[PDB]
Amino acid sequence: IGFGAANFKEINASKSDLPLDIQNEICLYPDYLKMAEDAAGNSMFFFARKEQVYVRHIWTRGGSEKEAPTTDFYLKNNKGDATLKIPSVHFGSPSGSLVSTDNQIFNRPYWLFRAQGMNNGIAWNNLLFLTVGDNTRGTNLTISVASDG
Amino acid sequence: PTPVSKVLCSETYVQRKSIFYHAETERLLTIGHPYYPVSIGAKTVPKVSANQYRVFKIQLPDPNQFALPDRTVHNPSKERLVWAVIGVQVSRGQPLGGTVTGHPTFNALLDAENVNRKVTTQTTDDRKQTGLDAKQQQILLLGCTPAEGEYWTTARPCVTDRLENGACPPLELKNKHIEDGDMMEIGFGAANFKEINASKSDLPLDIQNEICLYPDYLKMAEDAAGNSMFFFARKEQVYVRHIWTRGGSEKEAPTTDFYLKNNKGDATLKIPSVHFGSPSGSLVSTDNQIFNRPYWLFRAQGMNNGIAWNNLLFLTVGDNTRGTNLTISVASDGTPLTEYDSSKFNVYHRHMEEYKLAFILELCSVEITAQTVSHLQGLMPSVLENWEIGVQPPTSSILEDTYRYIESPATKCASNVIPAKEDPYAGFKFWNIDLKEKLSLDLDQFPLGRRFLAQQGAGCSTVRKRRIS
Amino acid sequence: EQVYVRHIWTRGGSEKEAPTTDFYLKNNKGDATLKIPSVHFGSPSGSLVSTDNQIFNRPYWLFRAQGMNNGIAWNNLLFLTVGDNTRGTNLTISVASDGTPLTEYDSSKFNVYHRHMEEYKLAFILELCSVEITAQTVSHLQGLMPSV
Amino acid sequence: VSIGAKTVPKVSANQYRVFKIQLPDPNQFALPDRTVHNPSKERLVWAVIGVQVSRGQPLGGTVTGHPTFNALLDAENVNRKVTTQTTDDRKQTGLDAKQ
Amino acid sequence: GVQVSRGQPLGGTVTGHPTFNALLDAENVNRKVTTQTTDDRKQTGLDAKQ
Amino acid sequence: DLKEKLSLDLDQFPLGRRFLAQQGAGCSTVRKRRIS
Amino acid sequence: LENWEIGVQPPTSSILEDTYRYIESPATKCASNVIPAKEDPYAGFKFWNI
Repeated sequence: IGFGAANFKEINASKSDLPLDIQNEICLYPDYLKMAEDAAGNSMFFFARKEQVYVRHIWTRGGSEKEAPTTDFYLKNNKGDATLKIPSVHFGSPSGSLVSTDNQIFNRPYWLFRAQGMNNGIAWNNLLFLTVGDNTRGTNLTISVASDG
Repeated sequence: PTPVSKVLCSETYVQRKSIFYHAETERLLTIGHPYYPVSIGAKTVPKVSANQYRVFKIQLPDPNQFALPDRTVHNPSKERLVWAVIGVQVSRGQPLGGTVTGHPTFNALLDAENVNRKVTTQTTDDRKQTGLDAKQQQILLLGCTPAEGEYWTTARPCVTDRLENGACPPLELKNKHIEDGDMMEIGFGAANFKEINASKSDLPLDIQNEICLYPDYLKMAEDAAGNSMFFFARKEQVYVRHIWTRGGSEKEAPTTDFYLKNNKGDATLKIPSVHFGSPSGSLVSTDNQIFNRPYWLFRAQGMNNGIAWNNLLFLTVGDNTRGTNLTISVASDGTPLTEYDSSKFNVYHRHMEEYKLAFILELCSVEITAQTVSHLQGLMPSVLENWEIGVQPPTSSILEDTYRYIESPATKCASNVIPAKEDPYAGFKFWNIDLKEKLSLDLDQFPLGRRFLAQQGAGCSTVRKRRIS
Repeated sequence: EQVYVRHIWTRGGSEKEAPTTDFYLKNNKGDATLKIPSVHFGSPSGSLVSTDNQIFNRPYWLFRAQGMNNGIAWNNLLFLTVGDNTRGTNLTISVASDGTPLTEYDSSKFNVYHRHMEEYKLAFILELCSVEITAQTVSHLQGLMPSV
Repeated sequence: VSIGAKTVPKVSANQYRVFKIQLPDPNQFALPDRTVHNPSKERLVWAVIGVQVSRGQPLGGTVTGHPTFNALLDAENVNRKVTTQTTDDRKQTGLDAKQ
Repeated sequence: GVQVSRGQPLGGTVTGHPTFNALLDAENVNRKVTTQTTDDRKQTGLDAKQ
Repeated sequence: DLKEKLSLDLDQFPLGRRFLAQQGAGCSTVRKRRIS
Repeated sequence: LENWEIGVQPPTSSILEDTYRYIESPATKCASNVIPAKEDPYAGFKFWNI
């Protein structure tokens, strides 16, 4: 979701840098490069991906700075301060594109005719791995119970 | 015999053997501050941005110095072997997202708003913290010689003197090649801003003080060789997102024939009237990005259909699509903060880009007939040297004088120092990717091989996962 | 060409013609006739431009014109009318009002300049073509054109 | 614009560049043969087959504005009530081109 | 065959009204709804439905 | 003015190859097919 | 042997060079740079030009 992938646990010591759901948890990503290299190809028979995003707002962190832009970039002003103090990190908020009835990749039978590896779909070890993720379908559900019954 | 005066398309004197190779580079990573080089202690931190043309020099293994198990391989003096690219597949490994850039104190007085209060005379400062989304684009181009870019600079003014101190500089176009750490075009005209922004408030902090290049497609399409680019692709969308106004004093306002004065108003207009927009990239997709898509080159756009002259390749690949910055927050004491302070957490800023390169080169023997040999003189001075066809006079037939213990004082001083010879592209610098060993002959083995044979018809793996819906 | 409204504004001129009482219903303590002008013009909006939408650098092979003249350079002359606001973006500049880099940041020291620059190229694939000069055809041109 | 006694052409992004491509007369040229059209039978001309206008510059959007535009109010529902027009109501206005 | 030709510069159509009837909108940080005054009309812009 | 910057060798220029390409008389066919 | 195009590194036409309009404008660079284009040899001396 919008930010680089990392076990944020060691990157956010502030607790204010992530959306509460994602925080303290590890953000993975598909290392397509690795998958395309394995001789076996066991990693993936085939695969599909559709993802759109774009900036929607632009914000600024609020941490003290250990490295400001040198005087060769920042020109001081009257009654101003020698060095810049307010942090200059500009991360944008990730935006999800409008979703359609046609864009979602599902309910669509995938006929596998030739895999991308030397393994055209052989269930070695009588086992299969299905990695399916999409934030398209999901919408949260609210509720409201009386505090007395 | 030296008759020819016009160029001949490279296919005519180039024989194509039917051999193929697969050159796969191991994944490349680089990380660092998005904006400007940082300096902690006595070491540095390369300013690695998402808006810089990564320019690879893929240096090849000289073909003409290989192994020939047979007599069929070209005769030692009739012909020479080289490389010819057929396929290229630049792979970009990172999570998709949009690129943002800003600046601590930008120069924007006011915007396109109708209910905003009236413009206060400019105060000593009007700068503010500014967000500014990148103007999304993607550029890929393969060739023999480095790609050329264009930009605007200030041309020396004439002796004629009607000059003043604030007088505007004359402008002029200039060419240059594209190196490894150059700037992508983000919304503003291309120029070594260094002489255009004397205010330091006119650019996004990352781009400032650096030169913005651009692809001079016009120039590339004119070179006879075509060495400039074998092929190339570009996709870029942008549009205005806000409209702002500079904050500088004006040396030229609209004459009274345009501006109608008002009661108690002022004779001449004083607040500057420059309206530059801020460009925001269109939403990026999983289909728009031009990568991981093997490019089969069947005919180049020049007389050179992919001949690695000088056993060298130039890959100029730039896109701000993949890039997204990475924030961090370390406690200023080393111990998790018990309470929330504005001083305790130090915000760090690291961003990271990753590539991969894959080529399907083929072997190709150029004949060496008096005529064709000659011909290359005008096509290129340098590749002849690799051939070794040119003569070097037998002057080792001059007896120079060696000495023993050239150190002894009575003996000659031997003060003079030999100077090492320069390389063709040593003044300029760029990422250097060596492929001399990471090259092979088994197409089936690699990713881009099957991808190749598949299209060929000789496939153990055909690229089809037909989906009906 | 694409466009669409992006804001909606109102002129500020006195009105010589307001909507009659059959359209405007008066209110308490209000005024008999409407005085504030009611002109609503929208601001033109240019939508996002692409690498594919722009019509250029794309050789146009002319195979049949739309007139009785399939590309004959009568009078050995051609007219190329080409206009597009797609490429263009303005260029700002800032020179110190004294010639020396500013040590402090003033609103008066840097003079904002304006420079914008446009570049073209033209390429044609003309072919040779001989018109016969028979009494009949010769004549014919009298009414087609006086000058050629 | 006008600095000193010289000018500066107002070069905008919204002006029809109209080229007059003047050609080399095809009728007065060197005929090294006889099959070349007879001197009084016919005349040669030019015929365009291909045209390729190349535009070299970085892509982007065009903006234009004005120091004091005439706009009293807009299509907003929570904006305060319209004050009688003052002596002036003009403001600095941004206005993106209609591509 | 029929070919209706429209000769004019392209653009969007706008329409408004001196005093429209709109009390409030879909905004979350807007102050609380004041009881309707004698009048709540305002000058209204309204782009055509192309 | 184009009175002198006019030639007869189609192969030489950018728009020439671009032309011959379509024609079938090609030293450079306009194809850089991309599959994805 | 030169103009004739018999022996040369590149076609004169193939090379792309700048050219401005209104080169007298102070926005633009001065006319002296005009000398870069190949220069007539007898330019030092002068005579009636027909």
